[PDB]
Amino acid sequence: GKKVVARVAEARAEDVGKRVVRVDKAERAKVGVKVGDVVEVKKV
Amino acid sequence: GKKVVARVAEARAEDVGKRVVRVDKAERAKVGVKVGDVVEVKKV
Repeated sequence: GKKVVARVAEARAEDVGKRVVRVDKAERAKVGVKVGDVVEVKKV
Repeated sequence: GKKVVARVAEARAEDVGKRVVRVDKAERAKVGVKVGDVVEVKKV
């Protein structure tokens, strides 16, 4: 299966309407990431 | 390693300033996802 290498970012005003995966504070604590960290996005 | 189960969403105006992973059209084609699809986010 293919996957996307990406970085946690702070959504910008120009990002409205664009496709994103939201990662809230609790989810970030679980994964152990802060803004700027590299993550992998995989299709389920 | 822990991972987050999430869904591709359309960023809202209230999402500005919040942490997201941006997935553009090309990236979505690679992963094979559309808005509404379940994905897994893993820390690298």
